[PDB]
Amino acid sequence: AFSLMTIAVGTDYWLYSRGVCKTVMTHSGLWRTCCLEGNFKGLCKQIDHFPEDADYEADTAEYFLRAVRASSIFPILSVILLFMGGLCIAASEFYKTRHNIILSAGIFFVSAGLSNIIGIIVYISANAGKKNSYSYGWSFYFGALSFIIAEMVGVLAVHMFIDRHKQLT
Amino acid sequence: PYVMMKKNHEMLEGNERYEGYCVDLAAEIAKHCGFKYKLTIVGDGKYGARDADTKIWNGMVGELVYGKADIAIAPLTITLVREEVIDFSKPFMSLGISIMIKKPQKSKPGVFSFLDPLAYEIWMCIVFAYIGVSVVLFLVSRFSPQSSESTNEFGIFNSLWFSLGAFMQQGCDISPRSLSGRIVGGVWWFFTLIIISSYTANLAAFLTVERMVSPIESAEDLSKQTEIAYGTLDSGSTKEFFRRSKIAVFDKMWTYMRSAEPSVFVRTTAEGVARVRKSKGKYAYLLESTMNEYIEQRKPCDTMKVGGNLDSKGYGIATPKGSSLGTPVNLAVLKLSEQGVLDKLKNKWWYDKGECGAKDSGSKEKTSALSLSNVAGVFY
Amino acid sequence: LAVLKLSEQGVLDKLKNKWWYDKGECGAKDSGSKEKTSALSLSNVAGVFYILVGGLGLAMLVALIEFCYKSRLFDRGVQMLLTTVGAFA
Amino acid sequence: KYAYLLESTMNEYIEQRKPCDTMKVGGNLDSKGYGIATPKGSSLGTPVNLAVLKLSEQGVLDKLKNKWWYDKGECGAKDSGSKEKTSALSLSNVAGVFY
Amino acid sequence: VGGVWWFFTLIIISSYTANLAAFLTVERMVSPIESAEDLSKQTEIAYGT
Amino acid sequence: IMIKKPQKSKPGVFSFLDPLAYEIWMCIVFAYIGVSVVLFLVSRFSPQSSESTNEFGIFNSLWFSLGAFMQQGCDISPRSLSGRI
Ligand SMILES: NS(=O)(=O)c1cc2c(cc1Cl)N[C@H]([C@H]1C[C@H]3C=C[C@@H]1C3)NS2(=O)=O
Ligand SMILES: N[C@@H](CCC(=O)O)C(=O)O
Repeated sequence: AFSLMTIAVGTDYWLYSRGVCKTVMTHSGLWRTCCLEGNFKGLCKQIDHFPEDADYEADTAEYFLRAVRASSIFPILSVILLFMGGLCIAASEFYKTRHNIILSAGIFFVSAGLSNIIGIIVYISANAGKKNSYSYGWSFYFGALSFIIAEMVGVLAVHMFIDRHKQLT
Repeated sequence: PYVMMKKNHEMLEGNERYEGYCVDLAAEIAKHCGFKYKLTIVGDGKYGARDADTKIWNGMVGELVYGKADIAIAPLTITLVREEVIDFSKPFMSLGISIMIKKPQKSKPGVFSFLDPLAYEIWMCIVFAYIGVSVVLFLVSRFSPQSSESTNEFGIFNSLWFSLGAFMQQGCDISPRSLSGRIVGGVWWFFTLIIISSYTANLAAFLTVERMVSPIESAEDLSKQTEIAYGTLDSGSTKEFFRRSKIAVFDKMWTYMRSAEPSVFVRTTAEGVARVRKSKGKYAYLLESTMNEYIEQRKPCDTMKVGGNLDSKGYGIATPKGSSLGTPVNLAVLKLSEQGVLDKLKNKWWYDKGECGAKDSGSKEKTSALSLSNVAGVFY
Repeated sequence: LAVLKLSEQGVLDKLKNKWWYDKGECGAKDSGSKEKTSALSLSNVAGVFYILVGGLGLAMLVALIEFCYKSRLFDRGVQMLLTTVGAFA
Repeated sequence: KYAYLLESTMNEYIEQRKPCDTMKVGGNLDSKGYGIATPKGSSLGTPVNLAVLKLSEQGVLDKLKNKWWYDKGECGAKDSGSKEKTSALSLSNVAGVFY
Repeated sequence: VGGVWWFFTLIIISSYTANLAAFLTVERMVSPIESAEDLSKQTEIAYGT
Repeated sequence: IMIKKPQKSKPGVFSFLDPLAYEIWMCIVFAYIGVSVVLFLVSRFSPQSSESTNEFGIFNSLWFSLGAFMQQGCDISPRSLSGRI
């Protein structure tokens, strides 16, 4: 689940739609949008939160949704909590018989999905608002799979911790 | 379908070459009147409306003025300006000006149309919310306190079953008992209140206004659209009908026919049929009533007749003025009307070429019972 | 007199809408003539998803702060006092 | 128990005019036309032949048709289709559920 | 079995209650006989000329 | 006067609570706290099988009333004549 997300953060075929590539189909992403089927092909441009005919002024709803989107703080927090969850798994072998790092791991794997699920929403909600017949590619389905795999680790981290304190019982 | 050549027209020659409505009509005239006929197609291709100041109406009527042809068993509008130069008989069909447009292509069938009032992103994010709440409701309900943590019935698979029971509105026998477990079950109850009622409200909306309509289906609707341009047949009486306009909406139509970018006219009605199909909903064509219903019965059924007839004119068998042959032909029109032959000949060419088979009378009712084809997905 | 003629037949009514509106290109007058029903998009309903993840954030947090409390209203004589201050306020 | 046959412009004039308690169903079985009649060989035949085509092309016969069938009779149902109103349930609407 | 039949219930009930007000207040005409062919096949009525 | 168009307004984040005005959402929560405290007070009147038979504490009566409002009922039912009202 860590390897699926770090690919999906790095790769840039999250969105296939009709858009420009230098300032018609696109290899869009969180940071670098690219292009295919054109005279240009692969001349990737770092996307910007443009105000030119966006016409948002003191819109605290629209500005905060796009500033979180331009920062992508929720998919990045979905990485940082997920690696610290993996650091707790590595600290289950070493510093053993503490038994509370197994509880501590399952919190980070579940909260990585909570960071992931709202990171899905702030990507989709900031997107619409035309880009007709858009496609979500397979980078987005990596993070969709990075949601479900990270949960079952947080599932099995709890079920080991169940057996740890049933051993203490 | 008035006169069009056979499929083996290159093999045959003479009067046996041509077929159509008028060819069947010309057979029935001489059967009752008692002559022998010979068919001559005009070299023009235009029906023969007003001349370019030359006054010899270029078309059928110029062949009637010149004495080259004896009778005109042909689609030819009985209007005032044609009456002053040649003779007409009584009409054999009644027809009006009609607007012909493209199909709306708003049909949209489906097999999984029950998943339609929410988008694909939401039905995805419901499942992500379903799994995410079910594991949080588990991870809350199973900590360190027989054992007092065994009192809870909330395993993960019971947590999968509780979150489904709240979302499907059915409820469950188990319910959370701790303060931390009633928070996760309480917010998911607020989630399934809005999301399910967004489904039940919008599925009422997709089951009231699911219909195919055209927004320009009236006369005044077509007059006001600069987006949907409109023209008619060049060198015809329909074009002459808008030259002498009277009514204010008809004068409004004559303004856009002059200031047309580009020129909206076509040389033949079928070229105007082909122009609407290439325009794909952004251009309309005004042609005849009996011509429009014949276009509906042909391939590929991508046109439709909107609105009633603008006027009520007719087609008549025409002779040049002062011809002795034509007065029993006037009786011959009244005979074929009386013995139902003009109905039966119209019953011939408008029935057998009904390859389209729609017979779209329409259902203006809005209270339609749900067919099994609407909701066959949930049975699958 | 000619202006008073034209105003009474309605020519100036006919001239003003013809030059202002018909020569103009804005079709906002017939954009509202048709109405549609669409599917709910996620941009329409996302606050309920925001409360839900915010509700799961509170749900995991209360289970954690109570658990560290156990690992490491109340006292009747003062709950009468809180009632009196409550009854006064 | 009695279905009467007559001409088309009669049946539209009956149904538009009050008490408006008949209905025009179907189309025209045989299509025919009223014609202004003159004696045979009259000098007053040929301008009559031209005068009907004058009124039809200019739109007078259309203007005469929209005038007369609207002026005399108007049953209210012919223009009441646009109005939509809501009402309460009645017990007659749901009575088999009680049964 | 219970999970799918619940999803069957949620669609069929919501398709039932979508327009239940209009189907109890239909206000439609019967239109018994028309187009002279049903007149040819239903002779309980009398004709007139 | 000439201005530029509003060009449209997006529905907000919390647009789901637009069919009811903000007076009603205050009065529903006031009806929520009002019913929950009464339903606790009705069922506990000092009749162990005495005073402990009813499950309806204050925290259960919060959970029954929010259960009854969100259309997913809970296990506990009042089981008394003044409680079932
Ligand atoms: N409705 S139609 O075009 O099929 C149609 C129209 C007409 C037909 C026959 C048909 Cl099939 N014949 C009539 C005829 C009957 C007498 C009155 C007018 C001529 C002589 N003319 S019409 O009224 O123009
Ligand atoms: N039959 C018509 C064809 C041309 C038109 O429709 O204007 C005529 O000759 O007048």
